[PDB]
Amino acid sequence: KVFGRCELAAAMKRHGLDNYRGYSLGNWVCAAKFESNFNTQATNRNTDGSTDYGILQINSRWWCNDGRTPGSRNLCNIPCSALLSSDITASVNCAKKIVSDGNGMNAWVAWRNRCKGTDVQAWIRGCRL
Amino acid sequence: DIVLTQSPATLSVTPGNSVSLSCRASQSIGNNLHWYQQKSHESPRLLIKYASQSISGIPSRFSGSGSGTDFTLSINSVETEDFGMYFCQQSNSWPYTFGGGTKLEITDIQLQESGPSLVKPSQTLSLTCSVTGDSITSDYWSWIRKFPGNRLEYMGYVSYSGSTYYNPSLKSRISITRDTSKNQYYLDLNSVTTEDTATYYCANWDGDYWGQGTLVTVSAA
Repeated sequence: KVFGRCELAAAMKRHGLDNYRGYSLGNWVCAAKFESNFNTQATNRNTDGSTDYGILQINSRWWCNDGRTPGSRNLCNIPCSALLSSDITASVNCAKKIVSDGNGMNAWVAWRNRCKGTDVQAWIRGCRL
Repeated sequence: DIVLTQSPATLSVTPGNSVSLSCRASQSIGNNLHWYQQKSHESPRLLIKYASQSISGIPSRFSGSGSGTDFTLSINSVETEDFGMYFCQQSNSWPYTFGGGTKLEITDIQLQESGPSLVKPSQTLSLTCSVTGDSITSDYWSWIRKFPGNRLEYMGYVSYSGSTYYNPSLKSRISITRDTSKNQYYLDLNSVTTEDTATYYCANWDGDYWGQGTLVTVSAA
């Protein structure tokens, strides 16, 4: 599923990400964009044999099990295909867990480079919430 | 801290009836509200997560709804097994917090706590949680305690990076550490007072797995 910016904004708000653990909603919308480009089904394989899954491009070395990745840790306790669904549910739940560690959103390379420090609230301007 | 007002305080009911329990929050918390059932000191059991999402192995009849600041646990057609306390918990903001409880009167991986059960005032309480079935490097780990008047308190957790979150009411008396090569994690609570008498539970961050709990008394004798 490919999302509109405003359609994702509202979904993420429905899924409790406005102001989750100190992060406002534009943070998640911006990251989704630069990670996956609003596509729930994006997959990207890495040099080290791990893959990133879904709208938030969540990595199989740490967060989920794909049965392909060497020393996988499965911190989110979820198979990586759950992260692919048209529903954003699994992806949000797992991103909530990721962000509850001290690193917070610095886990996402794209977010560090594109969103962090910018006027992220821009990403929710326009939509009825 | 986000404060969660649960109501009604107690509720009596005939099997077959439907019920609704209410949780209201002092500030907007999105969908970040979870429900537990606890039968007179046993580990709480997670029933609904994130306001309305099902939990695998939990009976159909339990459902939830709401958002923002109004939340409802529904028991469509009550069974006798459904007796006990019910608690809401937020995870939107640190510290995590628990509602005051609603009494309902009807008409693989294991965790184990070890430590003392009697401690002198002013001493350090040390607890161990031994994990079985997976690596402690494969999750986040929490400590929670239940006070004698039913009150529940989230004490803290340690997360993959080794970073830790502690409840500010413990004012720096608390410490949480891991020993990877033993598959253990630890609670240290300095300078105990009679206030600290409670049942202590270890749990993973998900709230899926809980130890059995262990009673610790702080007593002048």
